[PDB]
Amino acid sequence: EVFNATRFASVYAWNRKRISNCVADYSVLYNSASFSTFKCYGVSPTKL
Amino acid sequence: KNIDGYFKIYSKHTPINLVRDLPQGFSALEPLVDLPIGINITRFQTLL
Amino acid sequence: WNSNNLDSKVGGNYNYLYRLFRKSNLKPFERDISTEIYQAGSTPCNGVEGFNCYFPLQSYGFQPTNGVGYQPYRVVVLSFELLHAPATVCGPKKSTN
Repeated sequence: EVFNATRFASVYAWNRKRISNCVADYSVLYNSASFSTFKCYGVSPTKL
Repeated sequence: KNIDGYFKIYSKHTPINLVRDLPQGFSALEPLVDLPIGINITRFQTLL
Repeated sequence: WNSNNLDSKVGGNYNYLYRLFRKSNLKPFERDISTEIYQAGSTPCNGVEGFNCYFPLQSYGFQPTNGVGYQPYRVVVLSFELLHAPATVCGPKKSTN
């Protein structure tokens, strides 16, 4: 729902989602071949 | 050879009468002088 | 030793940089004078810096108006070997009987 939904919010009041007690896999978000820009600062995109 | 930047040269002359198929003879190699430069060598080439 | 007038310049210091982000670790008894850009995943920068290109050679910023922890320190490392090669820097003494 945070990626594919009916509509989103604005910048003055944006959606704040917390991920807790759930395993996450960032491997699917890298080989999607559908994103325009993938800026990931601080940590390397392949060693996170 | 190159250990700790030191250059080692082992030269020894041995008379033989042959063009190929080096014999099974034994001959030691004695050094002449140590060259302590202290650099790294990764490539070499002979001159004709 | 701390240098207060040798390397402490008012207009900063840009001649001395230190590697922070590069993946290639310098092994002992080695040297690397390559100035490249750190690559983070895709887009190998290596000098075409841009999208996902970090500057590894961070600057010090030596200034005389900073604290003791930010002043430049000239460090000299003197290495040698023992029981490995004949001594030549010994400063030979006199020959006795």
